[PDB]
Amino acid sequence: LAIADTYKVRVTFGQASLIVEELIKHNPQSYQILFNKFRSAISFKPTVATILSPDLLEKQLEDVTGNSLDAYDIEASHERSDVLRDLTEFHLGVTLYNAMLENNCS
Amino acid sequence: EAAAPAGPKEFTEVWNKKAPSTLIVPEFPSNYTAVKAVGEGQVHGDAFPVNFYTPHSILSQAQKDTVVLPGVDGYFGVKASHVPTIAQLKPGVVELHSGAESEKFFVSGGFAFVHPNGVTDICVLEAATLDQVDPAAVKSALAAASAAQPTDEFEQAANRAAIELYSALESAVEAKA
Amino acid sequence: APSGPFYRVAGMSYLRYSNICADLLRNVLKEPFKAKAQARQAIHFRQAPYVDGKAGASKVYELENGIPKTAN
Amino acid sequence: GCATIALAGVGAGLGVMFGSLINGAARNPNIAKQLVGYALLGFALTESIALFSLLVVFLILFA
Amino acid sequence: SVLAASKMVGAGCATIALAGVGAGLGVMFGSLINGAARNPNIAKQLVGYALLGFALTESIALFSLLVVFLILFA
Amino acid sequence: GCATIALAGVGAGLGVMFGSLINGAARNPNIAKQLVGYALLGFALTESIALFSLLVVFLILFA
Amino acid sequence: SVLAASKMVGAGCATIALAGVGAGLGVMFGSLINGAARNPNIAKQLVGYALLGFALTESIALFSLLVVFLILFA
Amino acid sequence: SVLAASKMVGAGCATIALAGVGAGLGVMFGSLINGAARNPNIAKQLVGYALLGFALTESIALFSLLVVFLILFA
Amino acid sequence: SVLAASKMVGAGCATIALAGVGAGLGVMFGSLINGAARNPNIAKQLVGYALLGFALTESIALFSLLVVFLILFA
Amino acid sequence: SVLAASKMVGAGCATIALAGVGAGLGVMFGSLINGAARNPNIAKQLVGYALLGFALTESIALFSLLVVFLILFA
Amino acid sequence: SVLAASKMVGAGCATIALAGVGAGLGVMFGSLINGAARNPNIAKQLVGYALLGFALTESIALFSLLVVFLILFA
Amino acid sequence: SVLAASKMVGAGCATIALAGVGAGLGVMFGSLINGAARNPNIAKQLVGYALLGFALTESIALFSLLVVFLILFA
Amino acid sequence: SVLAASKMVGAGCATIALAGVGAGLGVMFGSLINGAARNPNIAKQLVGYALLGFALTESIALFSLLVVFLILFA
Repeated sequence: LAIADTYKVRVTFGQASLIVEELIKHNPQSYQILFNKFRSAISFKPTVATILSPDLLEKQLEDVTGNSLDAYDIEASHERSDVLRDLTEFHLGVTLYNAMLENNCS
Repeated sequence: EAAAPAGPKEFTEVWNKKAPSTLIVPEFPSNYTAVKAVGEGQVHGDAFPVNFYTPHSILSQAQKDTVVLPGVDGYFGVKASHVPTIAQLKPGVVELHSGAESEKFFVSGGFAFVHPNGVTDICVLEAATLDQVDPAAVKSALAAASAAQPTDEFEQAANRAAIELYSALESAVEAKA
Repeated sequence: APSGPFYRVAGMSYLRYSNICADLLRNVLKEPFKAKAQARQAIHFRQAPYVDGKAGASKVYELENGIPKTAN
Repeated sequence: GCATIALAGVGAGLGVMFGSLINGAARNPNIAKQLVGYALLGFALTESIALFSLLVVFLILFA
Repeated sequence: SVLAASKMVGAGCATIALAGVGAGLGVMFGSLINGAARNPNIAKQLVGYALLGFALTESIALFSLLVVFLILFA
Repeated sequence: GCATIALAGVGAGLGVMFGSLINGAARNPNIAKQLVGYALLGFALTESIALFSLLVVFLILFA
Repeated sequence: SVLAASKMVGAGCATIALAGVGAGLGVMFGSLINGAARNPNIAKQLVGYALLGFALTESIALFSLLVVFLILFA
Repeated sequence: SVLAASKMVGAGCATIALAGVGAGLGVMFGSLINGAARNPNIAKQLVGYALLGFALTESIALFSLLVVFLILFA
Repeated sequence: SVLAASKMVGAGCATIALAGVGAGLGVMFGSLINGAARNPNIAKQLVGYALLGFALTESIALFSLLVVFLILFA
Repeated sequence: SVLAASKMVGAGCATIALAGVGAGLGVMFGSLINGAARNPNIAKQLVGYALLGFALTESIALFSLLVVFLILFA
Repeated sequence: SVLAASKMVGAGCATIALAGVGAGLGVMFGSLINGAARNPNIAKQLVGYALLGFALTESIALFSLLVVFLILFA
Repeated sequence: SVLAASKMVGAGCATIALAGVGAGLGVMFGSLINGAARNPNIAKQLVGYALLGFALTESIALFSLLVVFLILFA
Repeated sequence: SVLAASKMVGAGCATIALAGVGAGLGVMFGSLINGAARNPNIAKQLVGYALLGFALTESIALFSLLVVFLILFA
């Protein structure tokens, strides 16, 4: 995939959602986001921000002698398996929106 | 069950064996936040940290003593040592109270997490305050949204989201204090 | 065919759903704050698949009012 | 007198049904006018049994 | 008549089974109100699940009214 | 005496119907009085059993 | 004193209806706690609905406590 | 004729077990209306799970309807 | 001596109004646990709703306990 | 012949216990439909949990019927 | 001697008020399990609310076995 | 033989305690279907928690069956 | 023999308190399954809270089991 012409007008979350929604067309177990963290005008350390697919691998990595996700009371309409389906696309679209905004200022 | 011992710390010494030695390790989003979930503390009594966020704004990051959140089951309120909660929110009014003063933001939907240390992390997309909403054109589009009923289930879902958004928005512009 | 909320069963993702509810909130803001919310509503980018390595088709987004309500 | 105790379950039935409409209208108030169309459809099909009970009271007493 | 007094006292107790038909159908007809409040799009296919459940629970309402019929008039 | 045991489930159902008026108002206080128009319509309609079971307790005693 | 004896065994069965309004108020005051634990800043409006709910659920309790005394003293 | 009277009072209060089966199938067929509102893409399989549960609760309903005839006619 | 005996068998059927009052008080105090498990900074205010609920739950328990006395000693 | 009368009137009081097992089996099989509407991936284990749960509560339905025949024919 | 014979029957049917009070402690101590499964940080504060409840729904049980000895020995 | 007759009408009333243990056990086995639908990774500890919850609530059933054979043959 | 008869119809009508007690133990041991199915880290503390509830709701069973021997043998 090749996304371009993204900083032409500005970077918005609805644009970064459509860029993210093209990455749920493929269904990986993880997402790797390589960008430059704008710390100051001098230093730009690169960043790897990782987003795991909801129960493909994400709840498997929270599972410790039980789970670290079972502390939370789910207050959704449907199950925990499809609120995390809603929540990691939202975790993908947030980190994507931050990546191409931290990079554009870097 | 956890055969992949991942993390930012473990990624460092593994990356020093496959990458060239000239590069420092990439940073991680854990290195830019000190507020964790299981880090015990972070309440001190009555007022708890409320990180009400937005993609384009940080609307509040100071502490409040009760937050009225519009969950999909209904409106609930968060006290200091609330139970850990991942709450999906409807379009509704997030009410921030720290005492006698009360700000009302109407949000579009988006989750709100209560972590085990007592920090509330409201995470919505569009969070307009009720001072800058109009009570006129909301029913001008809601009566329009109560008309276009197609058999297309994609637009049927977006018209359903069109209905319940303006229905809760009108219900929270009628009964203002 | 999907099993979940009303947006998810209808094929729609949560990202397009929650942006639709963000798009429709901005259409009913007050005009001293409605036009500045139109800045964060516009979608201007383009995409291209790469199936072989160098060749691919194209797709251009030039929207200024928000995420598309109809099916993608 | 021991026959009309069938109305105790009908009194417990309409309270659960009309309580489930207060909760139903508290979720989405737009469908709330179709809920009373479903409540009274459920109320009449519940009072069928409530008048099934008193009719045999009117057959124990008057037949 | 010890039997004619006994049939009214019997069939009076026999019709209180219609309390459970009145009580269970409140939970079933309250279920479609919260079944319609969660998704109005499928609010008529669930009526196709209510009347299939309503008539199969009035099997009990006619089985109890069969016993009221079989005390007094066997 | 046995005729007014039918008043058990009427009061036991009404505590669930008014148990939903609290939970319904605590789930959206903006619609909190349209629910009472749904409650008192449902209360008066579920009292019909409380009037049916009390017309029986006089039709036995005085008729 | 058979009618005086049937007034004693009748009035005990007449007050079984307080088990229903006793379990009704415990449900309604049980959701008063659960309603005031969802959002406690509305908890002054719920007791305005709970005490209206209490006094109107007793309606049946006082409907049933008149006919524990209508059969005894009349 | 004390036994001929006792079969009417005995089988009268025998069939009040159809209260719980009528109230049991009201909460079973009601949960399908909540079940077919969560995912209507399984809403045919849930009837395959209701009727397996409906036949097994009817089995309890004909256990009691066996005794209402085994008192009356045996 | 049926007038003396029917006061005492009428008393035992009178105090089964305490079945539901004890059953209502369990879901009221059970929801105080779940009420104080969501947000325990209201666990002082919700106990003030539990005892306000218990005092009006007993309102019909003490009404049941005077009726069992009015058929025993009045 | 009061012993031949009281075995019939006791057996109808003995089979009231088929209300509650008729009531629990609707709750359990109503939870089968709700439990299989949450995750259809486990829709065979829950029926294997249902009929391990059905046959272990019916045991009390047949224990009730073991008291019916032991007072009727013994 | 029907005076003490109704003391045998009346004190029998008096103590079935303990059905619902045993059901109240089943709901109340049932609600302590999931209330302590949600936040175990408060799980020692809730047993102080459960044993406040267990001792004070018993008050209905203490009002229930009061009248069972008030029949047999008064 | 009113001494021999009253045991059969007593043993029928004594086994209505098998109503509630059937109705609770349907709730307990229905709560496992909803329990195993949340996390099937720990679905076997729940069945280990069900049969412990079963064998302690059948303990009410056999304590009530202890009373029936203590009336009928003791 | 009516007084010696009344001990066994009395104690037969005394152990219906063990109906709702076991209906309580189904609700309490059902929420233990749901309490364990939420978080398994605390699944051994909740059984410590279940038998904290079990030995206190059985007290109502032994508050009934002593009375069912108080009618028969005192």
